[PDB]
Amino acid sequence: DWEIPDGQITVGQRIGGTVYKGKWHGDVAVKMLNVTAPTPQQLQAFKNEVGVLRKTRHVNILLFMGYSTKPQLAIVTQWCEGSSLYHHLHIIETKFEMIKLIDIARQTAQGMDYLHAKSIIHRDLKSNNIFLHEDLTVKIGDFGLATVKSRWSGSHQFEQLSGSILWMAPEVIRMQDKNPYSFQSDVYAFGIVLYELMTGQLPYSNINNRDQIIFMVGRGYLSPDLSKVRSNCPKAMKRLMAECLKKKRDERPLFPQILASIELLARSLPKIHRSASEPSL
Amino acid sequence: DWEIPDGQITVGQRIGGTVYKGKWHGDVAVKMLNVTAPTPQQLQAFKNEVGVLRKTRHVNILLFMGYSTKPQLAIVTQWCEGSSLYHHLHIIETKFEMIKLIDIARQTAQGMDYLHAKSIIHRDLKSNNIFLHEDLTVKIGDFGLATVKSRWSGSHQFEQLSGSILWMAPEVIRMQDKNPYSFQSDVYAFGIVLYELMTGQLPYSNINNRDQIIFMVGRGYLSPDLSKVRSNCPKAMKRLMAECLKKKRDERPLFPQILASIELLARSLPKIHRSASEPSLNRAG
Amino acid sequence: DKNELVQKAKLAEQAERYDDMAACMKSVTEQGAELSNEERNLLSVAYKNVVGARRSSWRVVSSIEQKTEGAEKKQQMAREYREKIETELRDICNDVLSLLEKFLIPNASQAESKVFYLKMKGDYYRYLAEVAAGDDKKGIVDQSQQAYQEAFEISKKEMQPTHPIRLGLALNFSVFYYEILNSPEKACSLAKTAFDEAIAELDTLSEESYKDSTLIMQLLRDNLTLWTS
Amino acid sequence: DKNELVQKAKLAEQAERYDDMAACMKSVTEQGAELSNEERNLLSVAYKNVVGARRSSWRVVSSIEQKTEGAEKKQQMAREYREKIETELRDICNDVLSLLEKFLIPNASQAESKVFYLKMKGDYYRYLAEVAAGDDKKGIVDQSQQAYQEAFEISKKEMQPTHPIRLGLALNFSVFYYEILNSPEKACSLAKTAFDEAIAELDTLSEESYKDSTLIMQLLRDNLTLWTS
Repeated sequence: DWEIPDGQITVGQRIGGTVYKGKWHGDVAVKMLNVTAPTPQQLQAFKNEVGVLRKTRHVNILLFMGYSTKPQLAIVTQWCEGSSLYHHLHIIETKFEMIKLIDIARQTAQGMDYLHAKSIIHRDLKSNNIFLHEDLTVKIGDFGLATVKSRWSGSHQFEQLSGSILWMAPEVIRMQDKNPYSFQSDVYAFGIVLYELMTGQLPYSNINNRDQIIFMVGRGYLSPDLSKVRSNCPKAMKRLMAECLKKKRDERPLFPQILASIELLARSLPKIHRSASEPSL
Repeated sequence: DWEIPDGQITVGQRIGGTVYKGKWHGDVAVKMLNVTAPTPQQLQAFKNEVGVLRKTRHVNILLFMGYSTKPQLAIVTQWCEGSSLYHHLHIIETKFEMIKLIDIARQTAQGMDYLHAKSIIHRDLKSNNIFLHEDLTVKIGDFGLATVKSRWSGSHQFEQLSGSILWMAPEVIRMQDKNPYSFQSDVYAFGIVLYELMTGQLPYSNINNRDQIIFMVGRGYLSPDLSKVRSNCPKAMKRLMAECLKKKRDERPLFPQILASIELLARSLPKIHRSASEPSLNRAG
Repeated sequence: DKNELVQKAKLAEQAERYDDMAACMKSVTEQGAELSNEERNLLSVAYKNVVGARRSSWRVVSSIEQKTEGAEKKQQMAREYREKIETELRDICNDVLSLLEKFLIPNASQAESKVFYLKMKGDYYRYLAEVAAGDDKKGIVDQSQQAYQEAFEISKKEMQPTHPIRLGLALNFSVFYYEILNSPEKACSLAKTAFDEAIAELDTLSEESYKDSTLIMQLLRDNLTLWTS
Repeated sequence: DKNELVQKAKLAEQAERYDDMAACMKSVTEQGAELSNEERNLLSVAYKNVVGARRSSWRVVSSIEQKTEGAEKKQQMAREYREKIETELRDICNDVLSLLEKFLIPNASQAESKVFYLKMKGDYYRYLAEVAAGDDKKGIVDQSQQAYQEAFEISKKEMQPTHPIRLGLALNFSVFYYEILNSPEKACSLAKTAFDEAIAELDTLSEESYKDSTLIMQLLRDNLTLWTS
């Protein structure tokens, strides 16, 4: 059991439910709720999120460590030193080499492959939920929207659509099915991540109308402009990105096929330095 | 559930039960048995080892990933790049700075604190079961002798003493109680680890008689020569080492007191660092 | 042509040629007219990079000079080079400081501009202090203290506690306390209160300087933890 | 005092002041006596670092000049700075090259020394070529080719295929083919055969230059893979 008896956790600073840097057998991350009276809906949220994390043990899933109920509802996970992929790419504009970018793609795919293999759909994959831990290891986090595929189609009930729009698949936005999420919707989000990785920018930078993007993407009018990929982007990546981004969800590859591709993408790829010449001993 | 369906794991090279480098959603470490007919004793061994690992999720415990039964009993864990503490200290004689050595102590203590907090006694802590992963992070591994403290002094029964002698506490060697293991026995082993860290050598280097060491340590005649600590070793560490090594087990500190004392050893220590001068805002870009 | 001199300045900057960069903006400032604030920032980047290259060389060689405690010959050689590096470093600081006294501080028309240039004046006198010995030094230290103090007074009165510039001033003024005046407690309480005051008013952060304010707050707290070691 | 001038040179090197470093070794070479080989290496490091700083600035600005296809004003500005950087770069290459013609090549008494200085002469003419346009250029390219070729001939006859210096010569001479003479196939076969010939004789590696030989072999193979792209 993973319940942490009350008193042991020592909440500290804040970062962004709500997330604090705390203390429990070393630095940890604490994501407890600030609602004194947890509604039974916030309760099932918590129960579900814990339920999912419990099933994860993989170097690219951010490490769930335990949960607390007593003071407030909270989830404890490993602490990360270093920034999110969002932060590297759009804030400090880290100048990663293409081999590194490919590798970040590869690890992110590795973590997703592992989740889907245990039937977990993340539902909120983005560039802010992908952490470059110690600058070397991709840890996928925030499982607040994560869910496990039910064998029955009569247990989906109802859920108000939430999430970041830039990573939402057209079918998710449209929200026409009982359950529009699928492994494939996660792939699409990963598709947008490839976009950030191969271009350095978020999609739809000319459009700042939030409702317009939701409407135009859901309708099929709007889709990422793949021409904005930087010139050092391997052709195989551009293709792989366009495939993850297909509007018809079933046309998207799944993560083994994604790892099967990216697995050979960096396998038969050329990461050289051109200049070479003769460096001083 | 953590059972890995047969066929998925792809065993490769060998390293040292027996341990292979394999493949299962990336590089992993595979520790499967080579006995085609698992005795019910080897079976309970496996069941127990898995049982313990299942309860661990901490950055300083080597990451259990799952187990296999079908082909051969096996435990799958994260792969580590980089060497054991044993290898750094006695093979390639890595010239760690004292702040690093203290930090390795600190992390090792952190992992042990976490285990004891969930009532797991490791029972085989040494310098070969402590991995410096990517040279930066201590991961404690090999839980083949690990056990969970039973509330009832009616489960110890009989277990044949096994383990490396240089890290065995005198009470463990003597093996007079039904259960001579305790959190404190783990501390003693960690004590010997401090010894390797602060001295660069294993204990009893003048003695090469295996049975003599077992006999002299169990009897009280023999104990590590603390004079062999290198001169840059903070006095607080030498004291802390001598305390972890006390012969009377109850006189040894436990890991919070060990993590609380180590936290201060590095608090007022002699270290360089310091910078942050008018860090060029550079509100350009 | 102030706009040519400025366009070359950014070209210099991309080519990593900060002495050219600094020469452009110098002659801009000399046209006697108020710097814009893209301009002001270009000047500050240039000279921070130009002076920082000397400060860093000074520190390396000053260190060699101390690790060669005779070793008289090596120590004489190290001393000489140190002093050659110093004199480049003084010319750079005097250059900046006369720009501040002659154009930028007199022309500063808004409060934020005065705090920025008075901080800068605190900064360049501090770089002269890092390097002064004896007779010079008290005067130089007084001037640094006095500029920071004036700046600090105006910024407390006119600016929001999370303003990058007020935060940066507190950062640098606290560094001056710790490093130049060897008063760590004063340095710690100056940095602690600037940090706490910005935490109290996070609503004052704005979209476009959010990033810098946040980074400086982190730098405040890192010095504190270093100084409490 | 050749030993003072050399001791300062290493001091300059630790302080990352390669123009001072290069000035010391220059005046050493000028004392007209054969350089030792710790000396020779100090000279080569200095000028490689001094010239490399200009080459890299040249490339940045040359690039800006091409990305500003009028944009005439920006392109004129970029052109001018390029040409100012060139003339620093030519002075540096001529300085080295006259040291080579006047002292180092004439005084080279052992085969390894001649290959080293003739390669170096291939190198500095190649840096002049990178940057020459028109009338100058064929002459400059011929001289680079001729030095490398002579070097290459001596090294094939006198040195082991794994010698760092012979490997480095093959590396640089192959780079000259690819980059200056736009002949990739010739560049590829020169680099391939230098690699294969060193693999054939790994027994010739020695404890003290093992490391450099190994690194150059890797660099040979990396250019090949780049060039076959």
